[PDB]
Amino acid sequence: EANGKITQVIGAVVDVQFDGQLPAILNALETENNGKRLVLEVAQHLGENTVRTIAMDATEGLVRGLPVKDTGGPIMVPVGDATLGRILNVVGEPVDEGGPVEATQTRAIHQQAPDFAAQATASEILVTGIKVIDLLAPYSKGGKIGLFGGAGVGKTVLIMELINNIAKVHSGYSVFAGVGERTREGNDLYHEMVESGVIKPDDLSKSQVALVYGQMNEPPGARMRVALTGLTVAEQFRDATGTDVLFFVDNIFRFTQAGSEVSALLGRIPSAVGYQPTLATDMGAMQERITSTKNGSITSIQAVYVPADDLTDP
Amino acid sequence: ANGKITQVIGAVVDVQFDGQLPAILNALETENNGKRLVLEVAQHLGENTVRTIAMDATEGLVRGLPVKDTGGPIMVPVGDATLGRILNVVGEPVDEGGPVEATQTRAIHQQAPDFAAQATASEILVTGIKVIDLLAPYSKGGKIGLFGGAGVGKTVLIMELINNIAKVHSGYSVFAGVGERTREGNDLYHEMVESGVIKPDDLSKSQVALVYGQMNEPPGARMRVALTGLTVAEQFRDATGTDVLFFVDNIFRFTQAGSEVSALLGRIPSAVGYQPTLATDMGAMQERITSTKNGSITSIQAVYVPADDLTDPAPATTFAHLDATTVLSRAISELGIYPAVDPLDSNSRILDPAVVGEEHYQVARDVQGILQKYKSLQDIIAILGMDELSEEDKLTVARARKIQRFLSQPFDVAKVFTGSDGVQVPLEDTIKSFKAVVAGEYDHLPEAAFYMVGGIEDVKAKAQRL
Amino acid sequence: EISAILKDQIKNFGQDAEVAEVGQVLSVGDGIARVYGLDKVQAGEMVEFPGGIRGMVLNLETDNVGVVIFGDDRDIKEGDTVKRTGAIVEVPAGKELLGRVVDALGNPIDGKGPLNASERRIADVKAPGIMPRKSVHEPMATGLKSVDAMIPVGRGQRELIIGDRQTGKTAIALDTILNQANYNGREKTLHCIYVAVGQKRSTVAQLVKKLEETGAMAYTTVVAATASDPAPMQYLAPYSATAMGEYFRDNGMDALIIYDDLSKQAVAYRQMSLLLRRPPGREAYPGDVFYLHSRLLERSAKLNEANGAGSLTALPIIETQAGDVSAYIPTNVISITDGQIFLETELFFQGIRPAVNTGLSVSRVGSAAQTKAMKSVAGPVKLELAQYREMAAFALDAATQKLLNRGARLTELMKQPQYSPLTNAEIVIVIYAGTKGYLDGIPVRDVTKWEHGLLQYLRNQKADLLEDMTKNDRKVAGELEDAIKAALDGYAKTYA
Amino acid sequence: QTGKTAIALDTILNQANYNGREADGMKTLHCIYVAVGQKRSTVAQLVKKLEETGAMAYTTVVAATASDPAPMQYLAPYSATAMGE
Amino acid sequence: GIQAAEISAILKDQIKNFGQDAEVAEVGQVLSVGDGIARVYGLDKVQAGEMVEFPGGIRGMVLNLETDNVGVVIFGDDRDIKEGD
Amino acid sequence: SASISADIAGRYAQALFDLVRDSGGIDALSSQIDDLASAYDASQDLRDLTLSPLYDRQQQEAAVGALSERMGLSAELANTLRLLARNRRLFTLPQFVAKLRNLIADAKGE
Ligand SMILES: Nc1ncnc2c1ncn2[C@@H]1O[C@H](COP(=O)(O)OP(=O)(O)OP(=O)(O)O)[C@@H](O)[C@H]1O
Ligand SMILES: Nc1ncnc2c1ncn2[C@@H]1O[C@H](COP(=O)(O)OP(=O)(O)OP(=O)(O)O)[C@@H](O)[C@H]1O
Ligand SMILES: Nc1ncnc2c1ncn2[C@@H]1O[C@H](COP(=O)(O)OP(=O)(O)O)[C@@H](O)[C@H]1O
Ligand SMILES: [Mg+2]
Ligand SMILES: [Mg+2]
Ligand SMILES: [Mg+2]
Repeated sequence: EANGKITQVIGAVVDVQFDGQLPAILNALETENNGKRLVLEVAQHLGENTVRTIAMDATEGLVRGLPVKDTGGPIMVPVGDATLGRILNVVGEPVDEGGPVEATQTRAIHQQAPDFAAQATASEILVTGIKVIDLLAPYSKGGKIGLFGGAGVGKTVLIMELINNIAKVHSGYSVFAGVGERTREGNDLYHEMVESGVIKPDDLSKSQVALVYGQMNEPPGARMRVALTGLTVAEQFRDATGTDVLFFVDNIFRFTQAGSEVSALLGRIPSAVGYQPTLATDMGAMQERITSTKNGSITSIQAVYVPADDLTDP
Repeated sequence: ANGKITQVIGAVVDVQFDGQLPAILNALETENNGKRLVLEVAQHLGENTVRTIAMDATEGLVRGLPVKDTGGPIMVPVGDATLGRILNVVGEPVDEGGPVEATQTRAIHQQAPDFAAQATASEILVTGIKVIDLLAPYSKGGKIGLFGGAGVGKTVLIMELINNIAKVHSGYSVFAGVGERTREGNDLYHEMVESGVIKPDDLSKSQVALVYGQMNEPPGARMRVALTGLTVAEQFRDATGTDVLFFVDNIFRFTQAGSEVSALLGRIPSAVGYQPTLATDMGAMQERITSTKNGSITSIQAVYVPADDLTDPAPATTFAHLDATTVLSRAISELGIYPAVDPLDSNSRILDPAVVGEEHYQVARDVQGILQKYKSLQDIIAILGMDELSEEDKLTVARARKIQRFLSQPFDVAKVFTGSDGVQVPLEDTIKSFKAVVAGEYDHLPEAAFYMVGGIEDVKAKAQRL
Repeated sequence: EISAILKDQIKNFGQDAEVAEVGQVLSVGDGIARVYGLDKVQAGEMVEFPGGIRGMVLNLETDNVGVVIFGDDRDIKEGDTVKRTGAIVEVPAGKELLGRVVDALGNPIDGKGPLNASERRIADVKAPGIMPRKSVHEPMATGLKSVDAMIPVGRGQRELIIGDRQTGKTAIALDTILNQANYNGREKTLHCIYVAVGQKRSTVAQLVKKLEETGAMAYTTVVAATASDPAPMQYLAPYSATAMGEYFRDNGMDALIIYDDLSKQAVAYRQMSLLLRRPPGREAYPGDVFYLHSRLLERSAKLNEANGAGSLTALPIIETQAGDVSAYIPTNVISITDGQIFLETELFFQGIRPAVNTGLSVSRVGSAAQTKAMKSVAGPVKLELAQYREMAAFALDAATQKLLNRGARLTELMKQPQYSPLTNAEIVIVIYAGTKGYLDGIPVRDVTKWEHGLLQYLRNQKADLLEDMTKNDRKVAGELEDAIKAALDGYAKTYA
Repeated sequence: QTGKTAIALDTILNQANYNGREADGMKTLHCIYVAVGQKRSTVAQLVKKLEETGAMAYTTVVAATASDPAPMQYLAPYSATAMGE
Repeated sequence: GIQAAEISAILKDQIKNFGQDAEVAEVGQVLSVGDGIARVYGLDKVQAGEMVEFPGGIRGMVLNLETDNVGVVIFGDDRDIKEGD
Repeated sequence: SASISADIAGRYAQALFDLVRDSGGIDALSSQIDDLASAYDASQDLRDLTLSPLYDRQQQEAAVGALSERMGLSAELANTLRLLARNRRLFTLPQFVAKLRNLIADAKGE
């Protein structure tokens, strides 16, 4: 729509001023004249035609005066079968060094949860082919499953097999959102999936999973939005191809931590155990997009970390 | 002069005056709202502007609306005309009985009695409730506090006290509903009509005056209803030179309401988000609730305890204003023992051998002694059990558990839920009964015999029914 | 005066704004929009953003108006046009709402078209005062044996549903709604309002399906501000629903309102308060969190004949953490309502469903407002079941093994499936069976099978008897005794 | 209500024995009771107790009770300290 | 709030305008200093995180780029930095 | 509060007060403030210029210098108003006027 200029840079928070019509809150801004593509998500309208944004990458090197372009919408990432087998970030750039993600379409990572009438009046089991699960604690189609138990108890193998199995018995694909991925473990997860076949580096359409990473070394804003990114990729398979999709979120706790950090940085008075005042809406505006519509469903398995082993923690 | 509204934020309203400023505490009349809206001046902000607190809903106020200075603080009707009537915080009738045609109107703000005018009368007030009379007896024109967490029994207790004291009181009574249940107001109103303490046909014969600002009211109203009620009682204290009863359920709500406006008056918050004026706000109100050489006020104030935390600043600061404290306990109530009075956290400035007598005094200390000993054991009993106590501590446990139950008592006002006829035990009968149990004269009686009875004779009778 | 006027035309900026009825938006973020103008707007007046979204005038300040946005703030920008509506925040109300699913502002979301509301009502009205009311005396039958016998509820009462997550709080609310069909068909109705606050959308969709498939939806209004709706809408939902209930309350009719749940409403309001930078207190909730719920539940009441004899009954739901009923919000509500139904994970995790702790639960005004025939059996049940709860740490002499005998059997009678509320008449019959000994010979493991068989037997053979108990509302009469004697004797014979 | 005030009162009363014993040497001890934030009723009982005992003759009572302004209650202790110095 | 760079001495050079006076792009003047923090006017082109230099030779990192000032954290003893440096 | 307006006023008004004091202005400068204060008491004009939010700082920058007696303001008078506006605080105009007048009184006196 228009070109603005930088007025303030304080850590991961950047204020931008526009001479023209201001970008709505949640719009993606493109900071120009940098080595790497730097994106800014609008957070507030301060007045005096100035907005306050949160940065999706590091802000060292920015100068007051630098030009910024309004993309005209929230962050958009590539969606489609071309994402399967590939590794993506919050803003949809490839982080697997395998070149451009040449999809026909892109979609906004912010979106309203399914309409009331679009909801499914049914409660259906999502058969997994896994005996312990199906018999004793069956997965619900469109539901959320909390995956407890860290490393050494076959988590990664369970994730991979759920992928495989959903593809066999439902023709549905999967999406892994690594929220706060340790780079070491991101490298290993990638090669374990290639080794297990759920990823194929030759036939990208044969791949069954799209990976989205928000690495621990990225700023809070990115770690806060990655789940949405991965959620948006999965919505493509439910709505466009009527499939039953799998959406992995490792770890849901780090999703809340990022939110807490972003909220802290925007100067919002923190709540309960120092969590964001928007704790409930941050979690809820995201989780509600995971459901069974008339067209298909997104089922979600979520690694859950419990602070101080306290189940009553916010 | 007339002023104009510059700002409205909840119950806080700012008003600019072209000429003379209305002093702190003055009542202003907001024009053109449809219904009488009173604003009380809280402070002078400067630039000929004042901050005020509204006594009703501020919805519908518009910047620019005209405001009139009454030339004085909120004034309410007082005298024999208030008896049998129900008023709100700003003196308006809410009983649908027509206007209150008072010969006197009085400001709800007043100086607390002077040191030289203070009374030092120490005389017991017998309630007929065993725990209270024995361990922490009330004092005639003294200040009594009933502390309790949510649904532990504060209201039941205060109602029983009205039933046991206000009934058989010569003088007049004032009940002040502050931030509690309106339907409890409806029940109380119809209960008092039934018993005749209020009469709608002989409004002169009525013995009680009602003032209500319940939890449906906005903060300003709830923050002031207690002053309104206590102002009515001040008249009966002096202007007739008599004894007055003042009942308040729940004075906590006074402090809570003030906490709500303080957040909007621009005060920097104090502990747990409360107003920094918490102690002085309470003090300027509480110090009027007192006996003077002119007359006495016996106050019974129910005190809510946030999250059952007695160190919460509201309740913690209330203790300093009391002559007797009855602390209700959730752990006791859950054991089925009502009233749920903690016998070891309840105190009275009247429990002194020179005031209650050595027998009364000695029996109380003895009961508390054995209960405290039992308490110190309970921790060791929780894991290993009773079989690990000394043959002597087994004995204190036995008597203690019988004493715990003998402190319990069926109330008249609780018949509606218990199904047990209420009982009133005379203080003399309470001391004796408890002395006998302490001395071991009923070690042969089963525990169950002592639970939910009146005097000791009922215990033995029950021990026979079994 | 003299050296003037020339300043006007040289500047020629600001041709003519209309700032009495209109404003423009200085800034927006953290949920609140600050507006220049609106010089004649009222405190608590509804305004309209150029996007068609609604807002409430919260702060009237010297140079601006602070507005709470009923929608996503994403949709408002600096410089947007804002217009006053002249109306204090209000919603549609009336019988045209029954069967329909609406958002917090009263807008349809069911896809059955417009609401067609004739009357409208201010959402934040103060509760009726002392005089217009009178003590509750009409049953509000849940159809749950445990509740209707031991924790009886009355029309106009406020009864709390409290318990940890996954203890069956919502289920109690749903069975209560379904139960009313028995009475609403008669010619003393009970209209229902289910307020979803912060819940999952799927949960509410499944709810409406169930209401629809039972033909209970026809007398029910669903107000939905689910998890993805903005905090201000979740804050408002209950007040709006309450207004819809008041319509019935003030026209000699009766309404039931469920706030599922107030814990989440309170967190939504906390969110609004913290973003407004108001001073946080206990658990970071604003000093006026108590007041948030007090206004609301005080509007549930029983009106006297002079005001039509109508009522509004409230079932507020509260979620505790690991059974912490001393936390701030739970303690707030306990001191607002007229009693509580406590649910326990332990009971649930053991199969006692509904998971009602009859030991803790209370209902003062409701006891006196329960049916005579139920009154005749339920008193002893309460006492006995309690005494059994007092004993059962043993799980002996003679009569003590007898208490564990009845106890376990009576406990099995209090178990109940979902979506199967029972008429008062049926409930007395089954409770009478256990209290009088007619189960003592049965194996505890078969009491549920027995009860289910007994009930289908009564419905199919003795509708008339059931009808008479209902119609007459009687005690256990000598007539009803002889009739009960025959029903159970014959049934027992065919059962074994 | 553990007995804190009581220790201080009895302590004041106790000095009566030594007050007057000047030459014999066992020096006098004058008393100052500063009342801060209390009930006026409490202070009155106190003063009545001292008078009855005839201890008021050697005691100064500085009272800033619950209804007195915060700045008055803040100063009270320093004022009495000066009287002590 | 007032904000920095609204000071009597600083506002002179903004309105007066000397010869080649500007240099607000690559140079600045300390508005305020304390506790290892120097608020600096000017330096319009300095980058977030850039290491700048005080007249004493001391280094400092630009961590805060604000509308009318730069917040610099000092790698040294702040006694050697004063207003106007 | 409003007292906060004086803090800026004291500075902004002092900035120019110094330039005229040392270089040369006080005498003739008094008139500039006198005439300026006279135009500010055109209620309709004054308010519209100073207090209401008119969005564009550019729109209000030139407008300020223009509304003043294109005549009775020395270089500094034009420079100050613009800069004051540029900072989004030209609204504090009276707060500074009264301050400047006092500066003269101090420079005069007894
Ligand atoms: N003396 C008693 N005997 C038997 N039951 C009692 C007694 N007192 C209270 N209860 C029970 O405990 C509950 C609490 O009653 P009450 O209305 O006094 O609560 P409360 O804590 O006083 O409320 P509030 O905070 O409004 O003062 C009621 O359900 C009542 O049945
Ligand atoms: N040694 C004692 N023997 C008998 N009674 C005592 C003794 N000491 C104190 N008491 C009694 O304990 C009661 C409370 O003591 P005190 O007057 O010191 O209150 P306090 O501990 O200062 O608490 P508060 O701060 O609430 O006044 C008094 O009424 C007093 O009679
Ligand atoms: N009467 C009952 N019998 C069997 N299961 C029940 C009953 N009531 C509730 N449940 C179970 O409890 C679970 C949660 O119910 P819900 O009412 O949603 O509780 P909450 O509202 O506390 O989450 C459901 O899985 C349901 O099957
Ligand atoms: Mg009460
Ligand atoms: Mg629920
Ligand atoms: Mg003391």
